[PDB]
Amino acid sequence: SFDCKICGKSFKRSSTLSTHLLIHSDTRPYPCQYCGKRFHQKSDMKKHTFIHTGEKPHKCQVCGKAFSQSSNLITHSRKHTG
DNA sequence: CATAAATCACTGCCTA
DNA sequence: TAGGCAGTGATTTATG
Ligand SMILES: [Zn+2]
Ligand SMILES: [Zn+2]
Ligand SMILES: [Zn+2]
Repeated sequence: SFDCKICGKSFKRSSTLSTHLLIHSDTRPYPCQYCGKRFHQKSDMKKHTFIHTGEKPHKCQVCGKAFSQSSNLITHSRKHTG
C-alpha cells in the first residue's frame, strides 16, 4: 500500500494517496464558478456548482426529496430504511 | 439526532 | 512500487 510520508496514514490506491498528498500540498485546481470556493476534485466541485445552479440529480422516491450527492442520498435513504 | 453543505477517501481501468 | 482520470460512498463540519 502507499503510505503518506507527512502525517502518517495509508492508501490502498496511489490515487487515494495522491489526493491525500494534495491535502498536505493543499492543491485545489477546481475553483467554484460562483462563490469562488476551491476544491481538489472536479465532481466534488461540480456537486458544488450544482448547490448553486440548484441541480439535485439524486431523487429519493420515498419522500419526494432530492440531493446533489448520492452519499447524502444514501444516508437520506438509510433514514427511510431504518 | 437530523438537515444542508463541506471534505475526505474508496473505487474501476491502464502501463513500465 | 509509482501516477492519472472519472464514478461513488462514508465521513465530518456548521447549524438547528
Ligand atoms: Zn498525510
Ligand atoms: Zn460556489
Ligand atoms: Zn426521502
